[PDB]
Amino acid sequence: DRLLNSSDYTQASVCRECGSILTTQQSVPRIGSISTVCCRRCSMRFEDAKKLLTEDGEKIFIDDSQIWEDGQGNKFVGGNETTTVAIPFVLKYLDSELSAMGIRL
Amino acid sequence: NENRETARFIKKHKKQVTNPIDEKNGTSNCIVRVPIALYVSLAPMYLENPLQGVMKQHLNPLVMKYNNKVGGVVLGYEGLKILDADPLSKEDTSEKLIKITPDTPFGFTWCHVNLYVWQPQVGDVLEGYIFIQSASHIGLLIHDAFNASIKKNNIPVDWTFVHLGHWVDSNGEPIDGKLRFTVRNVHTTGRVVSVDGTLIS
Amino acid sequence: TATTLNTPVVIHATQLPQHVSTDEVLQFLESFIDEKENTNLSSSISQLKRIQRDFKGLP
Amino acid sequence: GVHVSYDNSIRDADGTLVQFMYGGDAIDITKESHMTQFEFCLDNYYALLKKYNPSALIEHLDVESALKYSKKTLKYRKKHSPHYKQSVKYDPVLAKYNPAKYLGSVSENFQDKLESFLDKNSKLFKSSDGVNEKKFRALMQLKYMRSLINPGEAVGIIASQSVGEPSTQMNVTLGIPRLREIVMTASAAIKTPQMTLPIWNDVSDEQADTFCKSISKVLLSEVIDKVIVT
Amino acid sequence: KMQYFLSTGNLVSQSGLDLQQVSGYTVVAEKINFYRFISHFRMVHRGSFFAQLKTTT
Amino acid sequence: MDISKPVGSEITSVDFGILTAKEIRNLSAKQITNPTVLDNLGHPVSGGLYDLALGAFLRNLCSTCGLDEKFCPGHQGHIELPVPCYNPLFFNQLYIYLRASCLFCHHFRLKSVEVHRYACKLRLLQYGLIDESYKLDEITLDISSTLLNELKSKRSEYVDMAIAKALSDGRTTERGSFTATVNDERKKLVHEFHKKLLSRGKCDNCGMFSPKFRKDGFTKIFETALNEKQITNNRVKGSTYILSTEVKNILDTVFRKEQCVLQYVFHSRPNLSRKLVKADSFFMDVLVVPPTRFRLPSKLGEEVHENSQNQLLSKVLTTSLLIRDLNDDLSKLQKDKVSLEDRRVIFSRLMNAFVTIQNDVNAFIDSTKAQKVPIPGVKQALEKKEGLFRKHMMGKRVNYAARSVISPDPNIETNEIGVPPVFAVKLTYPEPVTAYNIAELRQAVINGPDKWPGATQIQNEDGSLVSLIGMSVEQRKALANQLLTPSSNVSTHTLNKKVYRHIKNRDVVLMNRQPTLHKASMMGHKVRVLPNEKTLRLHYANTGAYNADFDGDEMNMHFPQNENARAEALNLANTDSQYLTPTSGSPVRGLIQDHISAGVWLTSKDSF
Amino acid sequence: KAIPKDQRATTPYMTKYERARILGTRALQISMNAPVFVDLEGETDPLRIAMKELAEKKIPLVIRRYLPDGSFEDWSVEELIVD
Amino acid sequence: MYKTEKVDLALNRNRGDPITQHFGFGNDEWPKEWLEKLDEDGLPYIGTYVEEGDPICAYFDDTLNKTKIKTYHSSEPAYIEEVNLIGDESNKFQELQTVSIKYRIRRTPQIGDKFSSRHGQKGVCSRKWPTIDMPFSETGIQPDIIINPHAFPSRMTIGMFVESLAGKAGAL
Amino acid sequence: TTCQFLTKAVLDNEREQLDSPSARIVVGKLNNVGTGSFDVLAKVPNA
RNA sequence: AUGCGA
Ligand SMILES: [Zn+2]
Ligand SMILES: [Zn+2]
Ligand SMILES: [Zn+2]
Repeated sequence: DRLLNSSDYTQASVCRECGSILTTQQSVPRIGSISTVCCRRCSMRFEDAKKLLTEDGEKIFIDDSQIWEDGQGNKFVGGNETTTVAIPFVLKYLDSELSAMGIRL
Repeated sequence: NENRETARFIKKHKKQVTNPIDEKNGTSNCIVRVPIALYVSLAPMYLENPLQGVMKQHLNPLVMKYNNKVGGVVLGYEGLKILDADPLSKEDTSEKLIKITPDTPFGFTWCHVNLYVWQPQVGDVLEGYIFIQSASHIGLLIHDAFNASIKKNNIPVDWTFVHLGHWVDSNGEPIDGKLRFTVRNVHTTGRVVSVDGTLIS
Repeated sequence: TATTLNTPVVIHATQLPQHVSTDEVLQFLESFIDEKENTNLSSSISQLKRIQRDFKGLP
Repeated sequence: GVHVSYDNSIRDADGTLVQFMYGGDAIDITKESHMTQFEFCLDNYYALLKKYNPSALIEHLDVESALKYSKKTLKYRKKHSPHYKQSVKYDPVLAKYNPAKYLGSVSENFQDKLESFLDKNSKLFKSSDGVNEKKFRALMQLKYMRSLINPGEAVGIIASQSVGEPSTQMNVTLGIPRLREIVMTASAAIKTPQMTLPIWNDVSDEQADTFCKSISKVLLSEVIDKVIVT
Repeated sequence: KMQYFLSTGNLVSQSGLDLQQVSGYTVVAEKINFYRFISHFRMVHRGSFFAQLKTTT
Repeated sequence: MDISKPVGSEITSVDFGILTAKEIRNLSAKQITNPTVLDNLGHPVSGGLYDLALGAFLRNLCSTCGLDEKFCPGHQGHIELPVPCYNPLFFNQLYIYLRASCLFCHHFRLKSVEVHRYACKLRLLQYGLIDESYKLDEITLDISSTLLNELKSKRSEYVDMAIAKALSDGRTTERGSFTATVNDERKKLVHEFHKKLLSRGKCDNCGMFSPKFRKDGFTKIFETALNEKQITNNRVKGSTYILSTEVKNILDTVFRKEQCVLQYVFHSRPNLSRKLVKADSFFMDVLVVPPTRFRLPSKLGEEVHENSQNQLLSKVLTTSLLIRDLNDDLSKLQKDKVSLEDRRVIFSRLMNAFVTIQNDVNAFIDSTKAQKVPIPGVKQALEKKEGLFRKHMMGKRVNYAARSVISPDPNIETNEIGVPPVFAVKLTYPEPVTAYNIAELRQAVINGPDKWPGATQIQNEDGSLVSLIGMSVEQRKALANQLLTPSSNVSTHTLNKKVYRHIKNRDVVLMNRQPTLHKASMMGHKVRVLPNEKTLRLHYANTGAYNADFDGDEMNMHFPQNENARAEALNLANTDSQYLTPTSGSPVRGLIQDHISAGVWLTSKDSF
Repeated sequence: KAIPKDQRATTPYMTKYERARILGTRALQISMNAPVFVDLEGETDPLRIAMKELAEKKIPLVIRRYLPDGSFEDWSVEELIVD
Repeated sequence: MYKTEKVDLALNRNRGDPITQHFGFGNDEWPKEWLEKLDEDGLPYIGTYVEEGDPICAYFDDTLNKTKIKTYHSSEPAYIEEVNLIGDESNKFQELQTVSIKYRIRRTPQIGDKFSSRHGQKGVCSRKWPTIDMPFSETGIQPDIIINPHAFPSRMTIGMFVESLAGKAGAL
Repeated sequence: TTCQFLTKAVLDNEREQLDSPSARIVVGKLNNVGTGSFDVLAKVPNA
């Protein structure tokens, strides 16, 4: 309660398919489409997407750079301290990763 | 190697069923019953109506609503099953037990239910009562529930306008009531869902 | 309307869906709606009744 | 990481077992103070009998299994009351029964102290108002079970503070450097390595001093008086 | 430069004047109390370098 | 924390593992190429360190998430490093494994069958079958290839038996077997393994003469010449600098030729992931870009000071762009220019530039590996001394906290603490409103934020906050008649309003002194607001547990925000649960000085 | 993991830590409108209310005692000897 | 307790040019209640009661076309003791852009404030005892300060005992 | 030497089983000691 | 960082 819940308690995005809280992003909404949680690792390039060897329909979401991705819709939110997120910040420089385990898979 | 992973894309992105046209004259059996497992929260306020809790909380708002996971609008639920938090329970107890989170009075539970979902696919033949006729579409309503529209571009030019005017069929008589069409697309990225129909295939 | 307190974390099927017949669909619909009459979902239930009516023959 | 397992074994937060019992008794220090003051407990017997009345609980446990092991083991142990290949026919009662579940599974040291008190007070037991070493001993056993350390106690930390905190008040290395030399660094090269030698009862004090001279090292320098180099 | 040195105590020279530290040479007069103000000029330091030592002799 | 926002996806474990440049490129929110940071004295450089893909700024949404700085979690870009750097952290590793190979066969010096012995032992150590790991030693027999294959056969058979046994006994699992002693047996094994790796001073499997490997220290390895005795020995078998790239291309091939053992060589536990062991793990083909959000300049109220990451990273962009320019020189160069040794100097640009940039990446990694009080890198980050993990993780600042000079008081309980009304009006409890507390919380609102057992703010079940800091008694009066309102949204129908009531005479607070020397120094006290106080009031009996004295001693007061922690403060931390020390069980708390002498005077038989 | 009830081997008594958490969690639930099975008798602090519920063992909670193996014993309030 | 403030505006200097702030007003849109503390020149009336949040001066920057103020940031109210105008060391600066303002913050004896005798026996005042509740001598007086005797036996502050008996003699 | 232990962990491909109380605080998890040494469930009516 | 309550 003291060192967490009453200090820096943050509900942060994590990729249920990646196990990281820094690939997460809000997918861009539209006048008829909301912003959806996507994991960058968990998405396919709409310019590729097996297009040479290959759609569900509603798995393409757009980046603030207006780029469409297919997939990435498998990330959820979990409670941690925000400094934890600060760790990935350094880690990506550090060349490592969290495989943040969780529920049903 | 990079084709094992493409096997992962195709085998993960495969589709289960192709709901057929009933008698091949009706509509596709896009309505299906599928037994599932959901993970829902239970508030303390439903401690005396826990299956009804799950209903009012999660199951009641889901009916008549699209589920991305199931691929459709939840048509109804059958056979709810709470996963007991404790083995050797013969499977029945005038009261159940559930794991409570280690932080809040809130509970989390497993539930098992069969869902009746309308799972339409591209190519399904549907009939609708003409809702509207604008020079780019004809609105229809499937079962009095699903909005359907066939845009002018998806209609054969051999169709005929009569002046929102009044479209006349390819035979040379104006269209009326119900229409049979093939589904080109279903748009569910908006507030609800709109099914894109075609009269040219 | 965005979180858990209303929406399940995860939902997965344990079998491949089963193509309920029109008659099985109708029996489910009537039993479910009938059990439901005993909250804006009621309006969708009215639409389900319209589906029922459409699954009855005529709107 | 070091805490009390639910089985009374001391495991780390890993799960690796550290001790099979806390001090081998699972007793709370914050309970012990009167756990060995039998006479006092007796002068206020009826009050504690009013606190820990067992009739509420005598339905939840066994009052014999540990007591029975106590009878065969206390008998054979009094028969074997040399440490070595000693009579193994009986591990302590704490080995054979969760001391929290069958009243009477208690250290033989505590058991012994209690019985010896009860024997040395048979005249108090001819002085007692009407208590007996079985009803009074039963009550004190219940104090012992009810004095046990709760499952999950952070006893590792408790240890750490009980060694650190009092170390602030602080021929051979003493005090903080000695404590650091052991606990902190475990240095295999002590600053003041000593070996204590017991000398036989038959060994005279003069023979012993002779031996003390006879073993000590003697450097060549140590005998030199004068060196003249021409 | 002598304002800087006198405001920082950041003694730098090509010889270091043979002195054990390169800071602390300058102090706040702290005129907060006549006792403290006069006391400043009767303070003498053994030097910081002996302050860093762990011993106490 | 809020109970009104549960989660049910808790993390159950943490895996560690190397990133991959392909992973970064695919996940990467952007490639940053522009060493520029700002433009027009005030604008975010396009595709530079302060591109909006690295988060929101200036009402510009994170160009990777379109979210504001107050909403956008921010997103991490990446740099496609022109040259593959050595990982400092594995520089000792990559050096060791470099000396352990054979350079003419590209196999390891040590006996192939001996290696196979290592694979077997390390497989047994994923499952921690230590006694069996030693039981492998029993497998015993110029040695024929059929015979060395017979040892590999018998050893693999031993793996099969130890496996069948371990799965039969459930004495391990697919996920391995891990314990402190097992971990130790692995570290020990890896040690003897490294000694065998170091033992070969010429190749054995291939007999080839590997060069002696030298290093600059942190940026170059050179490949030493051999001796004509060793060179002519090379005939019978018939310091130079080498790039990181060549090391990578060779060592990859070694990782293919020795992968079979290396699968368990590179894991302390079973590799469920079928991970290829790649040499690119010690080299950096690309560099990520953290969000500026955590790379923001130190601006404190007005002053904006440049980030040390921005500066060293700018050094990466400058040096890298120079090397890109050298590749421009090769482009300018290389039509043919048959005899223009003019590249010999540009070749000084390649060797010097390349080692220089590589070194600069090193320095950006660890300040203690470059060549003055330089800006700290990530290693002189959360570690070393106090840092983040120690100074902001294992201990933190906290809200709902106070600090004050403590004052004695015999009239309060010995288990309570007299809090001056500044704290009584400045400490709140997140009170869920009920049918049973509607009266008390409606009253607290009536008082308003500026009164007794009052409440400063009210958070609806909708999630929104309404501060009473400046609301008039009338409007707060309106909410008092609105404190019990019905549900409004099925999204919110399960919640109830909250009232942030002031701390009051029924709340417990955790008082902690300065000498946290032991748990007895931080106990739970029952809060008693004392009127017309400004100082923390404490009973004398506690001062010997805090080792406190009114000389000027200060104490911290914690107000817990959670019923589980409240229950702890009523049951665990309470003064009575600390009647004795656990060190000795000499009780601790008692009266002192004046009270003791008072007992001596009152207790005289002469006192009537 | 299910320790058979007939096979449950743990301490019949509620630990101080057990007691504390039980009262805290149950109180918090009451504070979230868990149905009170006893007279509020004037009380307004959910913690003291949960204290009353412990006094009557009306609490419908179970403690899952873990062993470092991971097997556990689910015990009701209504049985573990409170004191 | 006196706290001194330096309000400098020449920190951004750099070629007169755009220098623009003058203590005073321009937009009128400011709360005219700022006159409740600050004279129409932007400086508080010497003697003014100020509480944290109150404006400590008022000025006008043409870039903002606004009358802006530097707020007072403290835990307690004060009074403006001195306002000092500094044009000094300047080349011209005639607009008086640097002002030093001295605040007088009163410090009442209060519970928790430390007090000490000439003996290094320091202690905080735990409470301000009502005079009636004090003990009164047959001399008709009740002490100013009461120190507990049990403090002396560890400290061996017997110089304090003699200081008491000598100061009493020397007053009588 | 946090980074040295980090190196030894990654080079191992180590997995934290998240038992250490220190580690558990680092990851924002209910401490496994004492009151976090166990779980609490609720008996709920099934009808 | 220094000084400080200590
Ligand atoms: Zn992912
Ligand atoms: Zn962003
Ligand atoms: Zn070789």
